[PDB]
Amino acid sequence: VSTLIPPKVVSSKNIGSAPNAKRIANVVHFYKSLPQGPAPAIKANTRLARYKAKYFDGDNASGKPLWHFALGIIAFGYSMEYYFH
Amino acid sequence: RIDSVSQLQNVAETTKVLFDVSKETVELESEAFELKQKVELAHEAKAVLDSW
Repeated sequence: VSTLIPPKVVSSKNIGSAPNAKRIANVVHFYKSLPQGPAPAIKANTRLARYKAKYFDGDNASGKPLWHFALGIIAFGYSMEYYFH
Repeated sequence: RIDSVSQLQNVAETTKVLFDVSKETVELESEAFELKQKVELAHEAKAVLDSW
């Protein structure tokens, strides 16, 4: 009966659809992400932290300090042998 | 989603012309309607003088 008008009804359409929820998720997801590996805190020491940073990161990740811990029990219990028997 | 929104870049600037020129080309023909009145009148006049 007249010139009907759905070319411009986008302004209040852009809430209900599914990429709108993904869009408002990931524009929030992107800003607080640190850019290029920044603030990783690669240097730390608390009298036991260099042990962790040298041994217990994902780079080395070897169980040989447990060996040393086992050696520590060889340092401990055998000396407890010297304290008991 | 960037591509889907960028499909709607220059729609409004062109559809504000579409709306207006479309309804004008609909509704600027009542002149032709009132011309049709005169056309059918002269049609009847030619028909009856053909009868005479």
